[PDB]
Amino acid sequence: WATPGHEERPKGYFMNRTPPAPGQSRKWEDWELPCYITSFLTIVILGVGLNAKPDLSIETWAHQKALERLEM
Amino acid sequence: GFIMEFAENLVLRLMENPEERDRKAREHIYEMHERCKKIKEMWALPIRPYGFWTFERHNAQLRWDPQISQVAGRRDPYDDLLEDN
Ligand SMILES: CCCCCCCCCCCCCCCCCCCC(=O)O[C@H](COC(=O)CCCCCCCCCCCCCC)COP(=O)(O)OCCN
Repeated sequence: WATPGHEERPKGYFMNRTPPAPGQSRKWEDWELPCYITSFLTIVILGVGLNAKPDLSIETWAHQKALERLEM
Repeated sequence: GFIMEFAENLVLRLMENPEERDRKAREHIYEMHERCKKIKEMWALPIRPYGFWTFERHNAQLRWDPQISQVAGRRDPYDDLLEDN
């Protein structure tokens, strides 16, 4: 509450990887880029591909043909 | 422009003609069934053809012996007797 507290940093290390010394990068893993780029491409192609694809199917075609036919 | 206005017609170009697909499907079925009937007919052929010996390659002696029946060792006994005159 009023007191600020203790434990300056949360306990434990994320992914058990020890933090590198200041001023140095994380030294990305040899597969890190090839698999992260794969994930990025998959996410984007699913996001823009499954939605920009035409909504052609048998549900919508049957919907249109049922609306047009029920009137008679 | 923006992303979707281009991804839309990109996907539309990527997709194919369904009329061509249906025509090719019905065609392929037609010629595949015709060829199936042809192979079924072909498997019905017996190993030994009806003619067999009638074939010219399977005689090899009706046109070889006549030109040999004049050599010594194959003549009818009544050939050398009256050949002198
Ligand atoms: C720890 C960080 C994790 C970050 C993950 C993202 C952060 C959000 C976390 C929440 C979890 C989200 C999981 C996706 C839930 C999607 C629910 C809505 C999906 C949906 O029905 O809409 C569809 C959208 O397609 C799409 O575009 C969906 C794209 C989803 C991509 C997910 C890639 C997973 C790949 C796994 C492969 C496994 C293969 C197994 C066979 C198309 O809807 P529509 O039919 O109306 O069409 C529209 C025509 N206008």
